[PDB]
Amino acid sequence: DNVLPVDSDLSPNISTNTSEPNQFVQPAWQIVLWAAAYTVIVVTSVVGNVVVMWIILAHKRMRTVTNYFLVNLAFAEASMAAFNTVVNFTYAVHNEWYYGLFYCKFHNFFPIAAVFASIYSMTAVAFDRYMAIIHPLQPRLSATATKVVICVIWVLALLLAFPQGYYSTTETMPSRVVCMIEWPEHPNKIYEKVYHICVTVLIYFLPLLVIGYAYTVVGITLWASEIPGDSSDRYHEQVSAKRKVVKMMIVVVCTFAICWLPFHIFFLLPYINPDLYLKKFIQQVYLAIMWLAMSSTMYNPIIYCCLNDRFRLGFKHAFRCCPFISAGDYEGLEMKSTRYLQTQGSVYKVSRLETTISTVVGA
Amino acid sequence: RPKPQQFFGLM
Repeated sequence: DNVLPVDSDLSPNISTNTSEPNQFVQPAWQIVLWAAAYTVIVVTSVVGNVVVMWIILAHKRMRTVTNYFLVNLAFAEASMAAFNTVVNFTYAVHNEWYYGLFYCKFHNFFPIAAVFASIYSMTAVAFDRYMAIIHPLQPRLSATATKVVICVIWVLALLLAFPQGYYSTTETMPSRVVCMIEWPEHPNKIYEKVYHICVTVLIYFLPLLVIGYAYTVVGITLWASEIPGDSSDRYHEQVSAKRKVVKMMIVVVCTFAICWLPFHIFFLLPYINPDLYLKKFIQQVYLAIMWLAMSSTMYNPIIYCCLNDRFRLGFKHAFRCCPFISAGDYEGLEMKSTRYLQTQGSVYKVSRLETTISTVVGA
Repeated sequence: RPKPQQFFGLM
């Protein structure tokens, strides 16, 4: 059933993804279809993620530790839109890996790093949520640490992403020109088999479990129920506000799992039964999921807008060059003081709370 | 029993 590519070479038709078009694998139009999907994605992913990164940096008020983690996520998405999607697009219209083996490596490595980093960052977010809920004590926490933490996630991400570059597994996806870890063969010199189990479980699965677990602990504490006003089942507006953040974080995770999980499952199943067909082992299946994972890059900016008024209002401030932020503003801390932005609403040295300075702000 | 990758086969 299999050749180096997913299709059988009953005919001599099969040709290397590096050398020629893969038109035999799927209809040519399907190639343009995937190319089309990528092109549109590039626009959305770039604009949305840039907006997120831009807005939080631009608006002084949105400086939360969580915001730091989100920039990290946004950054990971940006790399996808700039780095990975572009190559994936070129290939698609070419119908194969014009770039050749070196590039397959470059292209797989960066995209792999992006996926690993995302799930790992989501875990940090989960843990931080747990910490915020149980121990509101603000001082046990530092912005500086967050940067350190973010860097750490990247380091671990490299731990999986980089070793394939080290003599380890390698390869292109079903129709593909997307490159990923070598699930198909057990290229012995390469020691593929070991790498495969290790990577999925350690990088994707374990972090998924932790996020799930941390999620459960949060269940006892702040839950979905949150009354819009501070009053009612909320003990302080800040407490009531936080519940909003947690819910978005939950949705962010959910969307993440839905997008990626199918790929990871297919990752493993072919590992167990390579050279065979799953329900059907084909170009189409592997392809659909990996490209689907790419869509994730776009979803987070949408969730933010829908999910939180603060970003929504603050973003709008950014969109219209001037303030022009009608629509009711944040009606809370657009900024703590009032409106928030680089300028405009976010007044220098935003106000402080408590005789002492409760939040590390107004420093 | 997938066929082995051929270096020469690659163009």
